[PDB]
Amino acid sequence: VDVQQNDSATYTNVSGNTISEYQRSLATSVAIEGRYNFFSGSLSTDFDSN
Amino acid sequence: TGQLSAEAKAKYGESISSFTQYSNTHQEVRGGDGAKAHGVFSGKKEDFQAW
Repeated sequence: VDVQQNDSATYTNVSGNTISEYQRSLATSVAIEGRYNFFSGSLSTDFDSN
Repeated sequence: TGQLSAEAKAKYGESISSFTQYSNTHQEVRGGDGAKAHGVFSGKKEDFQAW
């Protein structure tokens, strides 16, 4: 048997990192008024989406 | 004599973020003995000296 010295080392390192972020906002508002000498009217509407 | 008020409002927002990181490393050692040779991958001088 023929034995040869072969003292050796190898190293490898691979890493990946990722972040993804998405954001949305929506706002809506409506205000209405109505007037008559013997009547008053008001309406409001509000909407929010995230 | 009549009174009316009307209002409309809208707001919109969008935001996007992205991050990416990538690393690669490759080390190789020859000679000495393999067990001490693995020690140099610590990057620590005494282990490099031991190799």
